[PDB]
Amino acid sequence: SGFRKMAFPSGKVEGCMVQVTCGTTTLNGLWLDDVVYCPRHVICTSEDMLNPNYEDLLIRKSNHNFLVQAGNVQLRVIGHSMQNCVLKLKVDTANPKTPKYKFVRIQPGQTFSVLACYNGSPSGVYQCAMRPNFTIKGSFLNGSAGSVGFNIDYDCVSFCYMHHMELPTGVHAGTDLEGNFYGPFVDRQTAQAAGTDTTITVNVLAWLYAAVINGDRWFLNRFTTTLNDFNLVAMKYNYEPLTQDHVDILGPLSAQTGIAVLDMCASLKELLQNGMNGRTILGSALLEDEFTPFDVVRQCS
Amino acid sequence: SGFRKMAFPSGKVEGCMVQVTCGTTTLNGLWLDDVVYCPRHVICTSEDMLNPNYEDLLIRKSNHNFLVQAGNVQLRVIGHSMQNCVLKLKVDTANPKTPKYKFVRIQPGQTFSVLACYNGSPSGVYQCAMRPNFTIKGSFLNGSAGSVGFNIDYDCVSFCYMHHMELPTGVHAGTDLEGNFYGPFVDRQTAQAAGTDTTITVNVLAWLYAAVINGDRWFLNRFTTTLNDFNLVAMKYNYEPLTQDHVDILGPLSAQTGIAVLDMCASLKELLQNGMNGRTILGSALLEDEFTPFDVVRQCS
Amino acid sequence: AVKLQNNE
Amino acid sequence: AVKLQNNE
Repeated sequence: SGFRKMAFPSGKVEGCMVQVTCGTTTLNGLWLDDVVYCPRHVICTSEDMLNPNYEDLLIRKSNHNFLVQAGNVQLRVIGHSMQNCVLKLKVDTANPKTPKYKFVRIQPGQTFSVLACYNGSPSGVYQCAMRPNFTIKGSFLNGSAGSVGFNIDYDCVSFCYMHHMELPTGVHAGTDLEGNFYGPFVDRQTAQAAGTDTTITVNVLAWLYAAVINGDRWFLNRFTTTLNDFNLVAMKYNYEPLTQDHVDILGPLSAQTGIAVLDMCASLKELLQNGMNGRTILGSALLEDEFTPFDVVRQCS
Repeated sequence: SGFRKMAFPSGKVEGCMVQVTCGTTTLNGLWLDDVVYCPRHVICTSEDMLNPNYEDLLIRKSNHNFLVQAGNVQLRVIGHSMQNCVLKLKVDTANPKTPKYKFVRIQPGQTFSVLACYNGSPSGVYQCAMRPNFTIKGSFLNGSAGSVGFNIDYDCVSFCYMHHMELPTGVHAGTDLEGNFYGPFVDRQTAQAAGTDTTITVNVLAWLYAAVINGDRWFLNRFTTTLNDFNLVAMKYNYEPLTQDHVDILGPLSAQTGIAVLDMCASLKELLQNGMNGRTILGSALLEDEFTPFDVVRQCS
Repeated sequence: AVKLQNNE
Repeated sequence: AVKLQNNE
């Protein structure tokens, strides 16, 4: 028992991480088979970051301009391309450590593990959700661009996120591995703001189920509510609407605990209307929304 | 910026993890050079776990009784020994993936990363503190014994924890890699309880510094307090005394932020006496005590 | 009431 | 005010 924010083991991703340098600009790249993927703003100079014309910059570069370090081993670039906001740097040497992998784009409300790196060297691993407003609330300093987010299924690494940049509010923005940004953002050092965020209701309910599985029962009650009457309360507190498909996804957890989904919603309503009154749930005094139903089933089962 | 509970990258430890089976009892082992380390209760039968005589059980075993799987590869046991509460199973094959490593015993209040495994297979990685009462509040199910906790320094893995068992309160207990338990516990399925826990004050202060580094300033004030007058308040709220050496360790963070340590203590006193009044710090409505000063410097720097 | 966390 | 998080 116990419930912690748990990342996937990061070994398979650590062996893919390289350093990429253009002149005095450096960041991380992802080395799979004979291609290194990295954020395209590695070709910007310090003063060309307010509105880079990435087509200029790339046509004026040559292969020998790209320094790729895989630890101590320098890697020879033998081809370069741009794909949306990432570069694909072809290299002569295929990565012997390439795991089986997929490029997937994730949905807001889904979680993934982040391997934060600096100068091609893994620094730490932690768990993130994609927020309804397409930002992530990560932990990233200068040098972290090119760090990737991922999920692991049996032996398959599904890469879903490459880090690019920090917004002024302190949250983070990036692309899928195909170079298309999550959310309405661009890779330029301009004023950009996220839309207003909401709370991921299905996740809060899943975390309430994790709590009940771990012995926290004080917020339970015997009232039930209807789906529409719960959504009226949700909208009032800036939670996203709950759908019938959310109720279905919660089925396994409703079955294991014997607490019907709409019964749990009555508890949630009460917590939103009343607060927690100095008690806690799974070591938190706020409602946590960064565990999916899958994440709960994964730990508690 | 941003502040998350971050584990160390786990690749170097993943390549050491094996499965160990005695009859119908199975758990995880740690394979370094030509030795597999694992919890000794792997030699208990289901009905011999209320008061096993581990000397009986071990003398009645032979090498061929120990099934060690390193993935698909079965490993031959060619010698077995007991060291306090762990077994050292000598094997014929040295682990080619053995990293540079150390066995260290940690102090209450220090943190480490846990690679949770089942049946020799890594399942997840997360960050834990050793509580003042020598328990850890982990996330562990049946099959997790033999999972290890560790810190990483440059290339060196310092193993500090091997998991053995869950207490009735839901918290976790184990040994150092030398087999000596943390805290007043034994590897038997009897009634055992931890002593009363306290809050790790130096960690709470370090986390307040992380908050200020990340822009959270609302709890600051201009009062100062003396070391003795703060400790009077600490003891009232079940926090551990703060020492001069804690003040010194906090020096780098006091310097970076320009908030003197005893000034921060005045803020802490206020938070303990008044609560947070619906505001939050680094996404928490409670005071977090599981980040060391080192952990803060590591992320924010 | 302690549970040693081997399996099966 | 966005910061691209390369280094140097």
